[PDB]
Amino acid sequence: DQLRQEAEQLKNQIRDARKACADATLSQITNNIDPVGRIQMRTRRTLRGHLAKIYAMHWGTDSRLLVSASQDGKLIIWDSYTTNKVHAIPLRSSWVMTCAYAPSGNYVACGGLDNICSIYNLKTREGNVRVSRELAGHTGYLSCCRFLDDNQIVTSSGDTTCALWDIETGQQTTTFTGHTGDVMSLSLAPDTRLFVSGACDASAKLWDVREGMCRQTFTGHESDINAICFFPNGNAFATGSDDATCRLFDLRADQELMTYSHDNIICGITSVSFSKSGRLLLAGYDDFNCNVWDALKADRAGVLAGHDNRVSCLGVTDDGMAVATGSWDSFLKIWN
Amino acid sequence: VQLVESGGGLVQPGGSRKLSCSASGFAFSSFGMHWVRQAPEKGLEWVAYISSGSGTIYYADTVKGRFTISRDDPKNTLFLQMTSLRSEDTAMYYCVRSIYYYGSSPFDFWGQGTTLTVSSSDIVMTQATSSVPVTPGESVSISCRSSKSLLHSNGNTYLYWFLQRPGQSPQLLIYRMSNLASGVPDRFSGSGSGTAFTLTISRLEAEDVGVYYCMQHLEYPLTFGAGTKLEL
Amino acid sequence: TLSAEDKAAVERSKMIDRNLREDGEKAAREVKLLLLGAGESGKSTIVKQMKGIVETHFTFKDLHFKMFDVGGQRSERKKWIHCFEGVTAIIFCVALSNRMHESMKLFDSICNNKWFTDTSIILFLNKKDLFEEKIKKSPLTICYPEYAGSNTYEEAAAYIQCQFEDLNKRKDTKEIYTHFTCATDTKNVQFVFDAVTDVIIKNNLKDCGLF
Amino acid sequence: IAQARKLVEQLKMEANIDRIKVSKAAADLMAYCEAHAKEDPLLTPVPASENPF
Amino acid sequence: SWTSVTYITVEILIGLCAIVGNVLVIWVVKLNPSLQTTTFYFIVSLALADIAVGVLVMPLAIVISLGVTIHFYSCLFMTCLMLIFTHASIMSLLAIAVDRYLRVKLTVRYRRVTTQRRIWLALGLCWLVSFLVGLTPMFGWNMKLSSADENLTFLPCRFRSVMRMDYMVYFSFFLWILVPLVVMCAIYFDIFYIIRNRLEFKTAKSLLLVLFLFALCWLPLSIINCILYFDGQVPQTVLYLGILLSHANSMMNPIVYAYKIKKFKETYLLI
Ligand SMILES: CNc1ncnc2c1ncn2[C@@H]1O[C@H](CO)[C@@H](O)[C@H]1O
Repeated sequence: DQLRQEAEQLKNQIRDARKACADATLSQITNNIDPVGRIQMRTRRTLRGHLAKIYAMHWGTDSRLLVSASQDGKLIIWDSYTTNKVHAIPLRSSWVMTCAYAPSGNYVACGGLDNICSIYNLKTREGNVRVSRELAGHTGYLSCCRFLDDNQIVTSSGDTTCALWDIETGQQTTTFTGHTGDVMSLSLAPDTRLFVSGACDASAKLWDVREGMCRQTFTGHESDINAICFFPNGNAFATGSDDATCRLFDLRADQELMTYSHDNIICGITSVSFSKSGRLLLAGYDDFNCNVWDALKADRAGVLAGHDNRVSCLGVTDDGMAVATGSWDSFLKIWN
Repeated sequence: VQLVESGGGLVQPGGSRKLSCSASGFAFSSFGMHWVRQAPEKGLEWVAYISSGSGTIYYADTVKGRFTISRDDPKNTLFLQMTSLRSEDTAMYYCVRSIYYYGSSPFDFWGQGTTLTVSSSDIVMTQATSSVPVTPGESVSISCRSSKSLLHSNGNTYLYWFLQRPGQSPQLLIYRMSNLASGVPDRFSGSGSGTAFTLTISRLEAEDVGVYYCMQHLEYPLTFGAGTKLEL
Repeated sequence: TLSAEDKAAVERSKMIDRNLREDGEKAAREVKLLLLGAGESGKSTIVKQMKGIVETHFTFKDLHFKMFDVGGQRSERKKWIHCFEGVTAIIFCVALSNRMHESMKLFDSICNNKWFTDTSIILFLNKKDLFEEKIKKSPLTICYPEYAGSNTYEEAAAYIQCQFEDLNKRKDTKEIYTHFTCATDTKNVQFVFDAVTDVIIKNNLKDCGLF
Repeated sequence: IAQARKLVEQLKMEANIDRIKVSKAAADLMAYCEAHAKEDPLLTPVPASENPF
Repeated sequence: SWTSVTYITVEILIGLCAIVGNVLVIWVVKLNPSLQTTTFYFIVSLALADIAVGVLVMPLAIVISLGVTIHFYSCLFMTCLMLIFTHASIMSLLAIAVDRYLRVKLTVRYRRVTTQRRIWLALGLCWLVSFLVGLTPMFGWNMKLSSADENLTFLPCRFRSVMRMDYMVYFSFFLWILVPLVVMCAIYFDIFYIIRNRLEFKTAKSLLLVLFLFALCWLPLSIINCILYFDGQVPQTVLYLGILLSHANSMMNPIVYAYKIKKFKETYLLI
């Protein structure tokens, strides 16, 4: 054989060289660094009003406004500072799995099992919120979506692919393929020039938004990936999985850097988020709690067990003042 | 967005009437509608306020116990029923929309007004002048003073800035402090501190002539200024 | 201590709370039924017979049912079955006419599955005009050697029904309601109505501890 | 024949990368999360006065 | 005497048990938001009623027994305090029963007819009728209405010296203790009949336990009073026994109502 032999020998030799040139793990270089202690955080605000499971939640860029979607087919925009409901958007499909808040603050994006990314305009002259656009073309369910700008958004899908759209035209500018399983989460880089996405094929990968080419792929995993997020500098990313482990990868070494697992943890991770410093990795599990992990020591730096149901979504403000956590118990909680 | 008033006319003292604000082109149902008035070449004067949901109705001391404000959300129509009308109730009355949430502009749109003629504690704000000659291209600086500190514990200095052009209803320039409204040219700017407040205009144009008004929203009743006129 | 604007914000929040509560109530009087099964198992036939994700809202005897057909999701990754908790029932459609082994493994999957531990399932063999003619070709031993019964419709059909029922290893909590009557008769919905009524009554009793 | 040719081409593209050793990557994250620590409320909480919540 | 010491001891122990049990029920209900629905609303109402029947009615009974010289009206007040609290517990039991009956017989329409507003309105009506029934005696029916000594102002406090026997029998027992027992009986019997016809001895066991305990604890003292009012005599020991039985139902209710819901059991065992 030549094509099979070529593929096998390539993969083997690249991976062997990567392993050989690997110097040390994340923990090996930070052993001298002192820990953070116990991250004891209190529920400062509790957002009541959602009457079903909360699936997605995204902070606004002002670090004061929130948007959350519930299984009840409702997208609530909250004023976290006073828990003062700013907007209530009735979604067209009640099966919504992702939320995004536009960096400018004029738009919010949502969607789910309807295979459509709906974009709603907040700053209208009529005093209400309306459906600005609907992006269609994905075949599998809508896993995640993130605004690049006021007119350019990126989406992941069960279509085993991703899509870069142009909101004005409504057509998908680029289609990113290469995954073999359902793509469950995408994170946008701070400079909005790349992104990373994990799929049900138990693999993650870095995709370039401009060239539409598959820049890199990362493996070393047992189960599917349900959550992914960038380090605040866009030089790494953490993934969460049904494996009951969270893994931190670097996009330059091309190798997994650190593992975030504990023996007593038996269920998967639903959501992943980073501290403003990238010093605390917050992970929502199916154990009805949220764990704070020392991103450099891999130890559990605390817990947020104020919810009596799985912590479906996490989120950290842009200023790092508070953490929003949404669970299936129909409550969002802000912690500080 | 469209707010059209009606019901004006000439009324003898001791009569009663009902000003109507047949709004159109926006969600009047979820909007807190205010009632303002301007007496003949004397200035703007707040009349009343009704919040979204009719849960809060406020009246000016002049119309406190006399006149009422009614909402009709399903029909998108504000109302002001005036019971006893003295000779001081002669003025052109404006219907204004106002929405209150973090970051909102609470006086974005004014109506065109309707005229009413009649036969024959509160914060005080003063406008230093009433007429200022200027030519196009020369920057202008209007100013006004207030009694208390409009700066609340929120950090919001609830001072507003409207401009009324000749022969047309007032238009909102600023809504807290330099926070330019939607559709206003970027040249207009605001500033101030506590009691002394200023509005700056760079590269004045022919459409910038009129009366500048500074109002406060920190406490009710809402009090406007005399009105600083710009000449050319 | 509230400013002139914060009090109106609180009023707006309260009005929104009222609207959210009154719409959640409207959403809680609705019976959610998942529709599952293999292709050409009558899923298309049932959705028409019934009075991306395709939602069919129908009212029967004052009960408002949202039947969600998710056969459109071409990724068979069950990464959304957890979204269907709380559904009153799963309507599983299978066709007698080794596809049967495929259906059996699917039924075992949906029944054994933990998101659906207690969710009673409404098994269906809707059609009955082509389920008998093809039993004269050969007995239920084309791919099922274990059967030793009469090669007639009632005997074989009953055997298949029982073998699929046997895949319930958790009757303690959930129940299976099986249907055979021909799809042509419009009783497919009535049987769904009875089964959901039974499931709801038992959910109520199992909630006060009486059960 | 091209069906696997494109797959092997993708593998080759994944191969030719400016590989930066893992220990180098760890140091960069350590430096970044150390330089942004004094201004991380969730890690070093603000006094109640300034705390918006 | 030995009888007095024992009566005091049993009463204090039973009250302490009731308070601990009901407080545990409330702690369990509030800890888990999953347990905050209509059935749990009725259950927590019963729990508060029992905490009151154990915190005030226990010391108040002991004090009524010691018979200190404490003014006619202070004694009448203590008696009317014990009435408003006990009748509240009985009314909470009746409410739990009516809710169960509605669930079975309204079928699906039940959640469309039972909303939070009507639930708080019914629980409130129950407590209001309890307060009305208990405080009624201070407004006419009391022993002072028969006393020719309107000048007896300070007296040793004896239950039979302030509360007329004819009120505790015709009004308290026959209307707010027996009527709840008969209606709960009919409700549970019809529920079992329907559930059997539709589906089961587990349900029958639970319903019988409930009716048995309530009748086992509230009928004793009631019959004692009824006999004392028809000029019948009863040993003091028997009086102590009836009072202790009532205040023991107060503590038994948590174990035979809240512990039969699987969710509650799981939560309690976790805690
Ligand atoms: C002769 N009758 C009695 N003697 C003493 N306590 C009695 C009583 N009849 C009722 N009680 C008390 O009154 C309350 C209502 O029956 C109970 O809590 C008992 O403590």
